[PDB]
Amino acid sequence: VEWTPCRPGGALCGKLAVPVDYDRPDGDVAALALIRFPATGDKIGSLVINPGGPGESGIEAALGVFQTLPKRVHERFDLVGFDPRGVASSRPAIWCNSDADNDRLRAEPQVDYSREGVAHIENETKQFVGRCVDKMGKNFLAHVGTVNVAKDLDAIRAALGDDKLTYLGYSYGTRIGSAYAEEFPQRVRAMILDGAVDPNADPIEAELRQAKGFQDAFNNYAADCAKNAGCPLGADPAKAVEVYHSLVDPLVDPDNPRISRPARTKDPRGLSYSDAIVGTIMALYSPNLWQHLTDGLSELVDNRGDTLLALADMYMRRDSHGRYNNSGDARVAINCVDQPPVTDRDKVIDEDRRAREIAPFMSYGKFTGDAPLGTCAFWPVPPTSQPHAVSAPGLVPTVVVSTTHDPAAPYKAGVDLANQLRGSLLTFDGTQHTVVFQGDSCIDEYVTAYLIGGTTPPSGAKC
Repeated sequence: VEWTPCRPGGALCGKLAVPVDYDRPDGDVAALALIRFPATGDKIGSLVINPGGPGESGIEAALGVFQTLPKRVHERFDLVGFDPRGVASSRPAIWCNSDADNDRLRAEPQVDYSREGVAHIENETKQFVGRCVDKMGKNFLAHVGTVNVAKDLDAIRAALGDDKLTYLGYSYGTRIGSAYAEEFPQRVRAMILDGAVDPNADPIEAELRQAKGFQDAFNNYAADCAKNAGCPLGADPAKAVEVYHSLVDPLVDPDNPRISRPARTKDPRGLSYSDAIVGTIMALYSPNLWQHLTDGLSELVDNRGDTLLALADMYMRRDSHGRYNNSGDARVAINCVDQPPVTDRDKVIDEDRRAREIAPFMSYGKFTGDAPLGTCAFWPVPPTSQPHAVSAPGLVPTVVVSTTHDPAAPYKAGVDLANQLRGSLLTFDGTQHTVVFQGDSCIDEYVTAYLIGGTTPPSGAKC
């Protein structure tokens, strides 16, 4: 990789060629984008980070992480972000939906699970898959999966001149981590895994624990808001779910679930039911966003929807010109090859029955007896990984950071990953998804000590 300056730091940029298919070593080729912020002091190596998703840009994440990086880390490490194969600035980039395709889905309330509703959703799904194949070809899609990003990560390690990898992964970046740990355990100098994915989980039970996580975060958000003057969910947090629904339900036509009655916004779209749910979910990733959820709900009281719409736009990555980045398309293409899809209708139907009970804030109306299959049930290329316990006996001690009321990656999944990896579990008491290098000096101190001196937190460490 030959480096060159960028388009906000002392940043350098470059690309790295990797083979699309590691079994056809000089067939089709992909170019991974990389960003590098040079160390200011005595350089141990490169700190490579990944923000998760999947589909989220590691380059953009390095730019954010740069501002909140502790001084000692910035001294001792080159901070490095990369865009995984198929993501953001990497070529070729996964593209399925036009900007108009995405807007058209988001205008639908998406709550009709009658047989006609399910059939409509599954038709939309088939057309999406068709568009992915038409724009990407089956070969590239076959190989965007995590098992191949781990291989790219080793090529990135070498390209950067590091003997052993120093790695921080958030969320899905955790799955990149444990996959790299299994294929290249002798190249791991150090590894922090914040907001963990347990690679051994059943797909459906993990989704239901995730639904429970968001419902618990909602409960926490509502209890907090209940102490505050003018709470749009009312002063009784046991009635918050009902009050929430009195606010979002009218966004759907009560006699015909397929008809949206969007809340008025200054934007021409207005706020559909589905965007109201998505904006709420976005807000529950962090208490930093609870003020916005409160504003957006206050707006709904007046039949207005601007803040919830901007919250959903943040989640979907739609900028102010109506253009989407590719994170949405990429997320799906990657998830669909990372494990066997659930194709059994009865399991999907029963998952829906339970989720309505576990997370009623997310659920509209009553169980109908039907539910749609996920996009992955229709994917034309097969899974290139499968659930299993992480086994990497020779691996250096690692740190798994896990937040007690993390909605997206529940506490217990971090515990289980730490067990499998036989590394240290660092606990953060809070209701947010991830926490490393995001303000908290106690967490950042443990992580700094581990990154430089190799020192792990003691058993039962809390922050």
